Parts: sequence; C-alpha cells; structure tokens
Amino acid sequence: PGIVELPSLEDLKVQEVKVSSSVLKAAAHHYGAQCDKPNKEFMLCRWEEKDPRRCLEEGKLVNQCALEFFRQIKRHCAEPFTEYWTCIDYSGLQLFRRCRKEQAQFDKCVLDKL
Amino acid sequence: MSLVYMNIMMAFTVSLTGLLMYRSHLMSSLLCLEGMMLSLFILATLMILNSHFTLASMMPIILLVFAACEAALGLSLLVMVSNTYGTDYVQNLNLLQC
Amino acid sequence: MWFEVLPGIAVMGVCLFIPGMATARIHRFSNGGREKRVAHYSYQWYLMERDRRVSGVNRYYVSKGLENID
Amino acid sequence: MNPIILIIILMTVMLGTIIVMISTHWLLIWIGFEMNMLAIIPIMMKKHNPRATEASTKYFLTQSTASMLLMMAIIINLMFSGQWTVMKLFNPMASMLMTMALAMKLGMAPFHFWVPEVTQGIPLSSGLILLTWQKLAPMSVLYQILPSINLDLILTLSILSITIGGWGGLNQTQLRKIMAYSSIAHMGWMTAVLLYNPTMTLLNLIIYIIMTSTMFTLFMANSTTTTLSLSHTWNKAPIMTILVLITLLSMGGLPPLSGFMPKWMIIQEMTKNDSIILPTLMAITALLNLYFYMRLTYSTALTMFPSTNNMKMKWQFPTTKRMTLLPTMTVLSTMLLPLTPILSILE
Amino acid sequence: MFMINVLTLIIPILLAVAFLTLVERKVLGYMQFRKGPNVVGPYGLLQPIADAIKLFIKEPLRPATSSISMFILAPILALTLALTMWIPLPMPYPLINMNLGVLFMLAMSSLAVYSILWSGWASNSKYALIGALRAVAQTISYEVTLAIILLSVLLMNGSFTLSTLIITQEQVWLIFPAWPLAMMWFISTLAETNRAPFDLTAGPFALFFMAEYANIIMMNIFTTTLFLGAFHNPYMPELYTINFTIKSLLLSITFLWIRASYPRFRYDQLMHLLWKNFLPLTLALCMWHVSLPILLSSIPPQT
Amino acid sequence: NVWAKEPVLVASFAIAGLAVILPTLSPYTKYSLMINRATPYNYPVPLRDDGNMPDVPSHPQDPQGPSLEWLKRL
Amino acid sequence: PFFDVQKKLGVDLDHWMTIQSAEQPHRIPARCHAFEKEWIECAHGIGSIRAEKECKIEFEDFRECLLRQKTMKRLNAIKRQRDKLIKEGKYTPPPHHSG
Amino acid sequence: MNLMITLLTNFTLATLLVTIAFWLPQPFSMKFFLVAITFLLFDLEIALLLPLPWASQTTNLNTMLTMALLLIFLLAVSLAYEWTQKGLEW
Amino acid sequence: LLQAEKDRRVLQMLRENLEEEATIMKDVPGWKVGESVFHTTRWVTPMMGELYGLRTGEEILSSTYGFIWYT
Amino acid sequence: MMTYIVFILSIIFVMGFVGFSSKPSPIYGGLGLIVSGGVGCGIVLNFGGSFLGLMVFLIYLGGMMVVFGYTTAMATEQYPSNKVVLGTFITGLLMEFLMVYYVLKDKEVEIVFKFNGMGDWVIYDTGDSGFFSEEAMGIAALYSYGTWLVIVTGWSLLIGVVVIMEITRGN
Repeated sequence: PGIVELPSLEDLKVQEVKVSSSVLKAAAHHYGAQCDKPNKEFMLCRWEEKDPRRCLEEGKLVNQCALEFFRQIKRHCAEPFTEYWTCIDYSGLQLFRRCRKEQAQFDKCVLDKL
Repeated sequence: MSLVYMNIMMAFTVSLTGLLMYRSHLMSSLLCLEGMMLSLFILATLMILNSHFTLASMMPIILLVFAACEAALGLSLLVMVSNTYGTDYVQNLNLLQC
Repeated sequence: MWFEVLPGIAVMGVCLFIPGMATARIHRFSNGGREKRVAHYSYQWYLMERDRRVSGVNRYYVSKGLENID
Repeated sequence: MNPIILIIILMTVMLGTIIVMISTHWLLIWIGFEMNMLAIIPIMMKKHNPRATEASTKYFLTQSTASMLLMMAIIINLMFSGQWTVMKLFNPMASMLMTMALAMKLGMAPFHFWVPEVTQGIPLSSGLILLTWQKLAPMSVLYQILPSINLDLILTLSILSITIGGWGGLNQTQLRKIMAYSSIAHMGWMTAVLLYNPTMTLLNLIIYIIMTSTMFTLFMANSTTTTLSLSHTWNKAPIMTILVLITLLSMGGLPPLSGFMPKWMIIQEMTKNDSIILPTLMAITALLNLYFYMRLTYSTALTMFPSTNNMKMKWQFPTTKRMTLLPTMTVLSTMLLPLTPILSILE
Repeated sequence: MFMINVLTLIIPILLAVAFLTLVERKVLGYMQFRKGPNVVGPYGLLQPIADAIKLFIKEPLRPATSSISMFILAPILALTLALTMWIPLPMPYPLINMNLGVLFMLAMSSLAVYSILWSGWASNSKYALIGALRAVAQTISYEVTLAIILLSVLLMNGSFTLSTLIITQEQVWLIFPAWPLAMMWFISTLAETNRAPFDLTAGPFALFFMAEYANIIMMNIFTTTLFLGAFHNPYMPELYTINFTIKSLLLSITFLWIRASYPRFRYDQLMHLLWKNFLPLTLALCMWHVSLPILLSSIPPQT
Repeated sequence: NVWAKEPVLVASFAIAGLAVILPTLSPYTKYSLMINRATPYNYPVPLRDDGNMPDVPSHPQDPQGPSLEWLKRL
Repeated sequence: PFFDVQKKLGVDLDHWMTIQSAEQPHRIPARCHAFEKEWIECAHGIGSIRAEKECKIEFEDFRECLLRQKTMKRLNAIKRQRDKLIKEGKYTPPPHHSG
Repeated sequence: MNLMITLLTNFTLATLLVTIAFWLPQPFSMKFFLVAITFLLFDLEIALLLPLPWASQTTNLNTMLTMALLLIFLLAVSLAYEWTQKGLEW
Repeated sequence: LLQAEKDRRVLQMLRENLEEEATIMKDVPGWKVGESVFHTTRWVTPMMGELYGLRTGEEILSSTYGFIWYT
Repeated sequence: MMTYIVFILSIIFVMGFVGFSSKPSPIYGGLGLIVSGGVGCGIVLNFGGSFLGLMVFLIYLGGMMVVFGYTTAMATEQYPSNKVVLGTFITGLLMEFLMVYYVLKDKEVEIVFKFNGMGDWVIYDTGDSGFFSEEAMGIAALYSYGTWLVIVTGWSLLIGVVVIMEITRGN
C-alpha cells in the first residue's frame, strides 16, 4: 500500500565521530557535563515521535557537539588523557575502578586548567 | 514465517505418531510423550524469543516442569504395572475387556 | 623423606601451571598487546561492533584514539 | 490410605477444578487439568486389585495425551495472534485440535474407549468422583471458547456420542458400564447445544450431576455389580426399589418427572433455529437409551427374581450404611418439574 | 590459533593424569611406610608412561558385548566429557567467557551419570548390573546437594559469569562467610568423584580411569576457583596462575589424604546420612543465605 | 530435652525461625529497597519542558532532582 | 462456567502474565508494542463481533508485525529475481559493498 | 560454533584414542525406584529454585523473600513428609 | 551519539537498498518501488532482511549471528 | 559450517524423533531422546538461548532420561533388527527427504500453511541495547509479579510427592 519516505543522501552526510570505543567510554562523564545539554532535544524528539528519519537534524547536532567537545579536549590539557584511556583500554570490559589514580590526574588537569 | 517452525511442527507430528502407534513397550510410548513435550518447549521458546515476548517468558520452563512431573507419575505407574506382572508389555493387559 | 615426593608434585604442578599462562600469552598476542574484549551484553557487543567498524581495518584492537578528530 | 491424605486429595481435586474455573491464562487451565489427573489417580487404586491398576494405567495414558494435545493447540494459538487471554481463538486448526483434546478429556464417541474400562475395575466412590469432576472440568472451558469453533466438530461428536451411548449399552449387565454408556449419551446431549445457548448445557450439567449422584448413592447403599444383586436388594428392602424405579425413570426422561426438563428445553432452543431433523434424530436416540434403563427396572423392582437365604440372616440387622446425602439429592433430582423457570437462575 | 588454544588445554591432561597416578601412589606410600616407585628411573615418571603404554599394548577384553556400538559409545562419552569440561574454568583468562558456566558444570556431571549407567547396562550379566545400578543411585543422590550448595554460594555474588567470582574473591576468601556450606560441598565432591570413603564394590579400564582422574582434577580446579584463591593484577597472569596451582595442588593432596585413612561406608548408611543430615542442613543454609543479603544491605551488582 | 534427641533438626528449626523473624527487626531493609530502586535499567526518559514546575532540573549538575548521597558515604 | 473472583476480590493476581505491554520488570518493550496498543484501543469497548468485522485492518497489521509473512515473501521474491538475473549476467552486481 | 569446534576436536581426538587402542593389539525392588523418583521431584524443585540469584535485584524484595522461603519451606515439608512416613526406610 | 549513528546507518541501508531494488526490478509487472506491505503511515522497525538483504552471506552472518555465538 | 546451521540442526532433530518413534528397545529410545535433546539445545542456543536451553539440559538430559534409563534397566528385559521398526525409520527418512527437497528446490511447502522457504537469519534483533540478556531478567521475575504461579507450581509438585508415595504404598 503506502511507501516509506526515506531521507536523502544529502542529510546522510555528517562528519561522523570515527573514534574508538574505550576512549569514548572513558570520556563519558565530562561529556555529560559540558555537552549533552542540547541532545535531550534529540531524546525528547525520539520519545515523542517513534520515528527516526525525522529527528536527524538533532542527531547532526549531537554529532557536532561531541566532535566539538573532543576537539576542545584535544587542543588543551590533557595529552595524558591518552595515557588514561590506554591505561583503561586493555583491562577486559572497562571497569572504571581500574585506573583510578590517573583518573584523579585527569580530573586535576581538567579542573585546575579548564 | 521463520521457516524452522515448519520443521518443528513436522517433528511434533513425528513424536505424536510415535506416541500413538507403539508396538511392545510402554516405556517407548512414555519417552515419545517426553519427546512431544520437548517439541512444544522448543517451538514456544523460539516464538517467545523472536517475539521479544519478554514479560511472560515463563512458558518454556513452567510447561517443562509440569509435564516433567507428569512423566514422573508415568514412571511410577509403569513401575507398579511391572511390579504386579512380569513384564510391561502392551499385551498381558487384555484383561478387563470392554 | 618427602624430599623424594616434591619432584613428582613439582612436575605435576608445572603441568598445571602451563595452560593458563600460555593461554593468556596467546590472548595478549592475538590482539597486539591488548586483552580480548569480553562480551556479555548487547551494549558491549554493539560498542565493539561500532569500534571495529570505525577502525578501517575491520579490527577492534587498533583503538584509533584522538587522531581522527578534525 | 490415611483420612488426612484423602482430605488432602479432595482438596487438590477441588483446587484443580477451581483453577480451571477461575483462571484467565492458558497455562493455568493446563495446570488445572493436569493437577486434576494427578490427584484423581490415587482415588482409583483405592484397593490393590490389579483391575484398578490397569484401569488407572489406561486412564493416565489417555488423559496425559489429551493434556499434551491441548498444550499443542495453545502453542498453535500463540504461533498465530499471540496472547494468553481465554477468548475467541485465531485458527480453525487450533480450535479443531483443542476441541478434540477436550473431547478426549471428557467422554466422546471416537474417544470413549477408556470410559467403561476405567469404570469397571474401580469401586463406586472413584467412579462417582471421576464422572462428576471429569465431566465438570472441560465444560467451563468449552463454555468459554465456544465463539471460534467450527460447528461440525461439536455437532458430529455430539450426534455420534449420543448414538454410541445408545447402541453400546444394550449388552452390559455390569452396572458401571451401564452408567458409563449413559454418561457418554448425556455428554453428547450436553455438548450438542454449546453453540446455540450454553445456559441449556450448564443446566443439563447440573441435572446430570445430581442424577448420577443419586444413582451412585443408591448403589453405594448396598454394594452391587449385577442386576441379580439388585433383586436381592428388592428382597431385603422395599424403599430402595421405588428409589431405583424413580431414579431410573428420571434417567429415562419422562414428562411427569424431572429428567425430561433438560431434553425439552434443548429441543425448544434448538428448534427456534432451522434445526428440526437433528432434534427428532436426537430425541429418537433418547428414546433408544431408555431401553436398558427399562430392562434394569424390570430386573429390579417390578418383576422379582428368586432369592437366596441368608437374606433371612440379613433381616436381623437393620441398615447401617451412611449415605452422604441421598434423599435431598433424590427429591431435588426428581420432583423438580414445575421449577422450569429456574432456567434463568443460571446466567 | 583457537585450535592451538584447545590443544594447549587438552594435551597436558594426559601428563596431569599420569603424574597424578604417580603422585597418589607415592603419597599413599608415604602415608604408609613405603618408598617407591623409584626403581623405574628417578622417582618414576616413566613409571606412569610405562604402565599407560603397557595397558595400551595389552590385549583387549574379548566381546562378550551387547550392541558393540553402544559398548564403545559409553566410554567415548565419558572421555569427551572429561575433555569438554575445562572450557569455562578461569585460570585468569578462561577459554570461553560465558553468561553461565556452573549449570554447565552440573549438566556435564549428569552426563557422567549417563556414562556410568550406559556402561552398567551394556557391560555384562545381572550382578554387575545391580552393582552399577547402586552406583548410579549413589551418584545421582548428590547432584541435589552439590547444585543446592553451589547455588547458595554464588548467591553471595549474584552472577554466573565466574569472572565476577574471581573479582569478588579479592577481599576475603569465600571460606569465611560460608565454611559449613563449603565443607558439605567438598564432601559432595568426594561423592561425585566416586572414591573412598564411598564404595563402588568394565573396559576400557584406561579410559574409565582417565575419566575418573580428570573428574577429580576438574572438581579441584573448580573448588580452588570457587572458595579460595587471591587477587589478579592484570598484565601479569603468572602470579595468579602460580597461586592457583599451588592451592589446587594442596587441595588435591588433601583430597587423596582424606581418602588414605577411612573405611568405606555402608550403603544404607550412605543414603540415610545424605538425606536425613545433609538435606535439611542444606535447606537451612539456603534459607539463611537468602534472607541474609536482604538483611545486610548487600545484594550483588548483577549487571 | 530434644537437643540430645535429634540435634541437627533442632538447629535447623532454630536457624529457620531466626531467618523468619530477623527481617522484622532490621534497620537495613529500607536501605536495601532504596539501593535496589535507585539503579536504572532503561533510559531515564526526559519530558516536555515545563508548565513552569519547580522540579525536573535542567542541568544534570543541579541537585533539585532526587539523587543519591548515602551511596558514596557507605 | 467462568467465574470472576479475579475481579471480585480486587487482587489482579493473574492479569500480568497475560499480554505484552504490561509493565516488564525493567521498562522495556516487546517487538510489536505500539501495534498492540492501537489494536487493544481499537477493540476495547466492543462486543467481540464488530471486533471481527471492524478492526480487521489494524489486526492484519499486528499479525504481519508478529510473523512478518508477506514481507518475507517480498524479500524472497527479490532474492529469487536477483539469483536469476545474476544467472543471466546483466550488471555483475554493485549491490555489495562497492560499485 | 567455537565451542562446537572444541567439542569436535575433543570428540575426534577421543575417537582416535579409542580406535588406535583397538586396531593395535589384534528382578528389582521398589526401594531401587523410590530414590530415583525422589531425586526427580526434588530436582524439579531445584529447577524452580535456581533462578533465585537472577532475581535478587528488583523493587519487590520482601515478596521475593516470602515466596523464596515458601518454595524452600514446601520442599522441606515434602522432605519431612517422606521422612516421617517411612518413605526412606530399610 | 550511538543512537544517531545507528539511525543514520539504517536509513543509509534503506536508501541504498531501495535504490538497488529500483535498479533491479524493472521487468516484473506491478511492483511499486518502495511500498511497505503495512497500511499505517508509521516508520516500522525493519526486519533484518530489509536492512541486511542481498549482501551475500558474509556481513549478514557476522551481523545477525555475531553475538549469538561470539564467545 | 555456513548460514543454514539452524535448519541443519533441525534436520538432525527430526531425524532423532523418527529414530526413537520407530519403537526400538527403550534404552535405544532413551539414546534417541538424549541425542534429540542435545540438538534441540543446539537449536535454541542458536537463537540464544543463553539460559533456557542450558536449563532444559539439566532437567531432561540431567534428571528425566536418567530415570527413564533407570526404569528401562530395572523393569523390562528385552533380551534377544526387525522389519517394522527399521521400515518405519526408512519411511520417516523418506518423508523428511521429500519435504526438505521440496523446501530446497521450490518456493514453499504447505501442509495447510505457507512456510516461506529459506534459512532463518530473519528475523532477529537489529543490535539493540540489551545489556541484561532479556531471558535473564524475564525469568528474574516470578518473585515480584509471580505470586500465584510459583505457588500453584510448588503445590502441584508437593501433591505429586504424596501421590507417588501413596501409589507406591502410602504410607
């Protein structure tokens, strides 16, 4: 009967955050702090309409917010953020109690400097 | 239609004909009843898994435990018949004629 | 004395010492110094799938950190 | 046997049947049928003769395969539109398997081969309780799931069960086989009007249960297996004879007596449809299954067979059986004729 | 590399079992006043090599069978259980991380019951059938107990992954919050391995022998993971593997050491003792280990 | 008394009775239920913003919403 | 007969094992949640006969959500057509991973 | 199929051990039955018990405690019934 | 973020797969190019043969059956 | 070793049901039901199957066939194949071969249905955030919502115990 109304390939081109998983998992909480304020727009769109192919502008918005956040954490302290997530990477499933002292180090970096 | 359901229904008919036609021992009949039980278990479990019928997913294990204690009662009845007779054939039961 | 039984128990304990240590060495070798990612939940498996998708090598151990941001 | 254990087993029969009555989930109905089987097995083999053992074996095999075919029908129901609500089904095939399962559960013509064999080698109490609760338990389920049944199923099983309980029945003097063939004929009657007005089915269920309770209570008052023992009961006591007369004639269904009232209302709310030849066929077979009742009455209370002494000895002992409740059930079962508009007490 | 992992698991099992034979003979010899086997080379490792290859050399039992296929089909099942039962056992990194492994343990124990029953039926005339029937009874009467106790000791940890067990053993040993439950579990392991002080008084005798001793080492490794042990700092698995091997070896020596000095029980005493003393006590420990985590505000982080 | 007769049964009844009773006198069961309730499985779903309600806080740093503080402090 | 002590005592002890979309212990849906909600709201205050003859469209939508029969029929027709045209040889296929 | 690979390797190596070991050198009682059915029924009640450590994280804890104690209590009543009523005697 | 990438990827497979279908089925009579079989105007969740259809085995086996027997 | 492994294990499953529905000696029947239960465990674990298919394995292949083989050992003898048994096995293999041949080289096979004939990688999850293996939390109900169900189940098993002892000479 009725045909679907798919979006085009012009909206299906956002600069995708092609980052890996352990760095994204370790960089979650402060990403919840600074960013993730305008993506509850996306969450409320997803739970008031059960229809992606519609809420994709806010998906592009959370994509650019996460990329902007990782740009901002890339430019400033820390570069031992790399040491922190590679300390937490090879520990099986990533328990956050594993590398706790360097978690304190990254917190002290980002707190005293940003 | 999730094609495997056809094979498990045909397997149910296999176990049901094995339950109905049975030559000598009652134990084969009771074990094919158990096979029919397993068929219903597997068929309903694949249905509930693919449905994501996650609230009432109790059907496989509870169907299992009930018809298992049915099979326990059948074992006790077969032991009683084999105790008051020599064997447990379908024959040597032709007394009490209808 | 029991100095003459400790070689037997010693060699049998070495026979029990070997397989987990060699297995953990093969775990660390088959992912380039990484640990093999355990998988118990759909969340961890989907995170692993997007990790092996974004890596480019279709391999989840390369772990591609901070050098594809801009 | 302990009396505590028998009270427990009666509690579990009542629990299983009430679970069948009260639940709305399919698993719970299947649990109720199975628990009814598991509890009713040690009421049989109450003695330790091998007759009751073989009877319980046959009963267990047929009852368990009926239970599992019922579970097959339910899992077909959820292979189609799937929810655990006792309602209209969603497959003619599932309804076919389910009504054939319940036809195995309660006494039907292709499936009646276990009923006289299970009733012959058991005592009277086990036969009474199995007839009452094992003909009460599926009727609630059929009353529930009537609006999605192909009618030819129910009507074919009803017609053939009435004529089999008729024709098979002219040959046995084993009183348990007589009562079993009567059960087959009346269950055909009580299943026939399921798709037209089930008030008649449940009223016929009430009347049949009270009648069979009266009949088996009269047999428990003086232990008999044959008609010649009933002639000895004629010699020893006269009031049992007129009770056998009235209760056999109310199993026969004559219009002065209360057993006619379930036939007549069936014929009424059957012939308000376009079914006339089917009522006259069913009521001709209802004339047929009165003949073994009538030769039984001729054997008991109207002609008289020669008697044996030591009835002279049994004269010196007055009767000392306890009846559970015989006279209340008797005059409830036989003088109920002017209370036909207690039809509408039911729905 | 995965078949290399499997072969590095199931190649040292023959070494482990044969050296366990020499170790049990030497340890019984020194619980007794006997030295040896030490004439066959230095302290006799070539002595298990020699008697293993001797029993391979020696001419088999002539049939005398019923369904030759069934008669070969029972010990092949016993030895493939003994091989396929070291897959989810964690010394630090197990071969297969599972959602649940302990129910797999109990299920393969029941398959060992199948092995005993099939060898008993396919063996011989009626007296060995009665003996193996009593053996199946006294084996099956304990899988109630061991599964009950294993359930009550994992209930402190909530999950079945068993790497959560090696996490939750970090602070104290699990022998301290459940000593009597662990003690009864150890008695049930003596029951499942079917040794003294429990009675059992074939072909191939070497294969049934192999299944026996791999079952023993299996239960010892599962004990050492289950109730005691120590921590595991990552990127150094040799430390935990050393401590695990030393504790499992001490426990297996204690196992044969308990075997060494007790007479076999009467059979009706065995059933009587199991039912009327372990079964109410297991129920008591289960209901207290149910009602206690809801008391002490400690229900486990079952993720 | 029966402590000499069937002692393991009496010990089983004793630990059974204390397992029955002991959750009644318990200062930790409300702690257990708060711990068990305060762990979310699904997504904490947002809502359409406000009818100018002094609840449902906008920043996740804002402590106007109901949070947990007895977790960190044992 | 069917009795109603289930409704009479006010203990709804058996209505939760019954359908989907009753509240799961963690608030997750099934695979065909919304189809059920609209179908139940279609046939609620209904005497189960105009449920048969009026809510047919949404019931067929729910059934084809639950089993996905004819959608698999369409996909299977696409597969058989793809097989016979790759057997023919026209456009050695760029529907896999590349042009 | 990875554990199926392990099962296949163990099964094939076991068959190699057996076949190379073989090509090279060339009435009853009711008391037997009661213990097995007692095993069967208590094992099914174990099957009802054993998802208890799955369940202990919910928002209904007192009810879980009550019905878990009811399950072990029913199992204990069955045990004590066959204990007192000469079910396992000799 | 994972949700947004997932939505863009499934709509990407929808767009490319209906482009493939529109290229491939121009011989059969009938056949509207992109009809849902359903009637309501709602985005149904696809069935893993609308997403991973005609991908020839490898990716669909590593995608559907991946977690089911991955360790 | 390929995609239709669920279908192939189903073929071995129905072969096992035929293999003991041909009525052998009941210890061969117990063997056939053990093999059938193992491959049914394989099928349901292929659907995953994380708990329930390993759960059946302890009950039927852990507690039921043990007592079935036990009662085969203690009650019936069957002391010595036949035409009828192996002939029914041949006809069952013929019926399965015919049905699966018509599934393979045609569209669909209909008893009275429309079984859409291809192997089932469809349908399946589209990689959702499961995080608890939904079987696990489902069966981790029955103690919050499950008031009536576990009560009547345990009560039925208790009545099963008293029934078994009564028939086997209560008290």
